[PDB]
This record gives sequence, structure tokens and C-alpha cells, in this order.
Amino acid sequence: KGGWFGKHRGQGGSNPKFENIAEGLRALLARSHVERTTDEGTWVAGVFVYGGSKTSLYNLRRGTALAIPQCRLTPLSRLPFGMAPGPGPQPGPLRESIVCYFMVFLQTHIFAEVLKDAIKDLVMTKPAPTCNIRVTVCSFDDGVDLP
Amino acid sequence: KGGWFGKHRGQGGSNPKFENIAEGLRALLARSHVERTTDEGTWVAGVFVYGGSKTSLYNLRRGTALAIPQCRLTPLSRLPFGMAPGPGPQPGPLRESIVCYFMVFLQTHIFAEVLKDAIKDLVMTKPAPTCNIRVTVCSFDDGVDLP
DNA sequence: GGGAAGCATATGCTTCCC
DNA sequence: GGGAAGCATATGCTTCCC
Repeated sequence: KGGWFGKHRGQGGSNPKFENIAEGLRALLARSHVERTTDEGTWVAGVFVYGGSKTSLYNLRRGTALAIPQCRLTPLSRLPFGMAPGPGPQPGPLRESIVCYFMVFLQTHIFAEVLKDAIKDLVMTKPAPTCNIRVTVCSFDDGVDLP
Repeated sequence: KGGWFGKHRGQGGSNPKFENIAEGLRALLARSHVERTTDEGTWVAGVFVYGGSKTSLYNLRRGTALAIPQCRLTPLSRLPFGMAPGPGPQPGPLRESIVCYFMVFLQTHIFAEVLKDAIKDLVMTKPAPTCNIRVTVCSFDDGVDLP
């Protein structure tokens, strides 16, 4: 258990655990066959996913990759803190919490709203920490030119 | 040169290098003296910064921290690839590039729009790779509940 | 101020346990 | 399908180069 297997960052493949999550997402995405890709091929919309636990978000990230060939995903990363309570001292902009997040890039705003409804639906019937994963649609004013 | 200096992730302080960057950002933001915080204190918008090179983005990130105590910053992370041209297969949603990004969370959409302009203005006068840094405003439909 | 060094420690990945 | 182990290699952070 543990160690190196020869698979680098971003090289994760599929296994039954991730595929089960993918099949759950696919059944949910299938409630709305909306357009996922455009002629322009621009990444103008997204979905910001955060919370739950490190493993529950990681697992969601892996399953989404299998469920949607048309999206592009970031590695997991960390969120900074919000507003501290009171007229007291605020945390510095750079301070990081233990809470993770990841971003999903999509070509349409309509598909982004669908993915977001799928993730919230898939997670609402699960026990903590999974049920505590949060999601929001993100509109990029100028789009993101992914390399 | 190199090694441990007792400063953990998110603990960066200030030094003339980052203060110099901060001062340039400050002078630009001062022409547009808008509100940076709301009373509901919710994080509803952001500035998605990317490209350039790992160091120039990092330095911009540290300077932004000093210039804006009212914002919040994620660590640097990596961007997936985009669309391949042609009828063939596309890269997997998880594949990562060497290209970095970071996100600035803000309380108002007006201030994100102003912050974006200032960053584009700061960077456009400089040599490569810094002038290659890209910026876009991000609107969070349901906001982001920072820890 | 961009780039490199280099410790501490972050995630990406897999396989195993429950 | 959540949590952990544990190698490889990511960034955070500094000081020094230049």
C-alpha cells in the first residue's frame, strides 16, 4: 500500500470507484441534453467546487473527468479564509485554510448550470462529508485561454 | 541560498521586491477609489490571473497581497490544456500543463472590474514573460463561502 | 524584478481496508 | 466510496544572483 506506480500528475485513469461516481453524474447530466461545446471553442464558463473533505472532492474531480470528456479540470488546491468576525483583526490575503476546491472549465454557460445542478443533486443524498461539498457557476468575462 | 526559513504556506511577509509591485498596483487603484468591501461581507466576484511564468505570477500574487488587504488569495496552481485542432481525440480533462494561475476573491463586482484593469495596465509596459500575464473577471453566481 | 536553490510540506496517483 | 499509505513531484517561502 502506497508508493510510486508510474502515474504522474494529471495522468489518472479510470477504476470502478471513480466510474461509479461518473455513472451517477452521467445519469444526472442526462436530465438535460444541452449543448456542451461551441464553434468558437472558447472556455467562457465554469463551475467552482469546494468543501466536503480532501478525499470526497478529489473523488468527485476524478468522476467528473470520466463523466464529461468536454470539460477541463484543475488540480485540487486550497481556499483562503473569509471575513473574521468583528472590528478585530482580519487574516492576511495569503493565509490558507485546509479547505480544498477545484475548477471545471466549460464552453457554454448553459452546460455549466446543468453540471452544477447535477453535482448538488448527486451529493445531497450522501452522508457527511460528501453532502457538505459546495458548488457555484462561474462566468468568465473574457474567457480563459487554456494552453 | 535555499532551504528552510521558518515561513509556512500562506505566511509570506513583505520585502522591497513585493512592496515595489504593491506600490505600482496601489497607484493605479487610487485613480479608481471604489468600495472594496460590502456589509454582507460575501465573496461574489474574483479576478482569475494566469500565464507569464511561475515566478512573475508568484511575484504579482505577493504584491497584490500587500496592496489589497481586502482581497483573498489562493496559492498558485496549474491549468489544464484546451482544445486540440482537428477531428481527432482531445486531451483528457485531468491533463495538466506547466502554466500557472491564481484567483483573487473580492466582495464587489465593481472592485474586481477595477482590479482587473489595473493588473492589465501594470503588466503591459513590461518585458516578457511578465507582459504575457493574462487576467479575466470571474462572477460567482452563488458566491463562494470562504472558510 | 525574473530566475535558481533548497527545506518543509502540499497534491496526484495507486492499492488496500472498511 | 471515504480515509490512509507513501513515492514522485508540485508550490510556499526565503536569500542570492544579476
